[PDB]
Amino acid sequence: RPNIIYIFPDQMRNSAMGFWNDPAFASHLQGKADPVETPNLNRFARESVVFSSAMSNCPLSSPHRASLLTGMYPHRSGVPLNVNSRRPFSTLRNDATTVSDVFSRNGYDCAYIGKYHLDTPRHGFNFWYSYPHYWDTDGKRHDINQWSPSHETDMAISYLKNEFGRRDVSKPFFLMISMNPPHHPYNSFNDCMEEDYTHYKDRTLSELLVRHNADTTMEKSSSAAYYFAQITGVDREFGRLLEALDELGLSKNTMVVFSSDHGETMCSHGLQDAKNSPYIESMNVPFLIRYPQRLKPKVVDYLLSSPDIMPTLLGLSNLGQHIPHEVQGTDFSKALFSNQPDKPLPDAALYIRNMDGRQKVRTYVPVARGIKTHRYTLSLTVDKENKQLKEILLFDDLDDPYQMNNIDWNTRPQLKRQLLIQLGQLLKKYDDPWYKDGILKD
Repeated sequence: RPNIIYIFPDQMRNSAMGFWNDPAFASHLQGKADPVETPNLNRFARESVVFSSAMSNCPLSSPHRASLLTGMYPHRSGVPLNVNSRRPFSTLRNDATTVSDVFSRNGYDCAYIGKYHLDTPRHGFNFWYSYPHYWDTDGKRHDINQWSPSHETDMAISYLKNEFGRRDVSKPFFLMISMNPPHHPYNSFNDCMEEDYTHYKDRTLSELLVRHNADTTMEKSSSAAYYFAQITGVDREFGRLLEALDELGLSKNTMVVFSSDHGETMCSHGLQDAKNSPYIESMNVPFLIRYPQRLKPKVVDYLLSSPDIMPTLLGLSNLGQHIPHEVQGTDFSKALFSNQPDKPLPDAALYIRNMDGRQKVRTYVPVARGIKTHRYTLSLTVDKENKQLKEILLFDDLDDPYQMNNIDWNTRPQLKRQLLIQLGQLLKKYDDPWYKDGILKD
């Protein structure tokens, strides 16, 4: 029955949403909220289920998208590394059953808009508009200089109104929108609309970077206003979509999910090249579900993972009996619908980091694995050539939200037992390469 709109911008961390500053929400976000302007997401959060601890296990664009569409982790999804010609083996498995595959096979219209690029140089999607370079359902190339989130919202809205007859309105739809603001140039503020930047000019770095781990002396620190301004612009475009949903008869019977592929530390821990790291600024992503008829507005601390989105989506659409059987994710629909009447709710989520070994790269090395629980963060890194322990990251995220006190785990052996058992259980339950190769049998 229900329509589904899944909107996810790039590089938006969970802390960068204004309503995390309010008393009814702040106690659930790890650390201080970002001083960002997101009025539409603010109103949206009060009518939706807000996930405080949704995680991107592999905090990279391509691995998350593969895990989002397949409900499986980067070793089973086929994308453990960022999709690139120089890693031909990293690609969405053609013989995989995606979330759109199930929906389209169950009488849905399926539309994808934005950055895809999960194939090295469709899956039931009737409507295709990939991302200065866009491609139609026909293969038509469209070069438009309009700010990319604006153009993708326009195409999303026209699809919703059926302005051009690209969908059968007598069917439900599953519309995926990946909003792609342009950080590829960074430096110059050109890729920003005045309407959104105007909130962050005349703001000091101390006013912009409010998280205690933020290095306010970097060259990247001048980009903070740029980063927040595009988030504001994406929220503004998200509000346009919500108003469009209201002007049609769609708001009451549409499940609207807002998320992101990964976060952005943004000078947290003084991090240049701020991507693919176990820090909460890089792993915690937004996750909000507005299901007006079937979901009551609340805040949940579920450890949601990328492979968990597809089964949960299918479950929330009364399609829980059609989830493919090698889908490793967890269906949170029964927990979201009812009043906590289930036991096997995940206690921790995986963190995955891999890299290449060249000569043109055909294999990847599982150099880092870890778990994020309700209270703790653990991440273990090993040598590339000899899988021996190289680094240990342990943070008490309740007392150290900004992850500034790397606890030595030998000082707390009781916690070391708990977390190492949990990491092993997670690594085997999903059959991680750290299990195939038995990495760190220690």
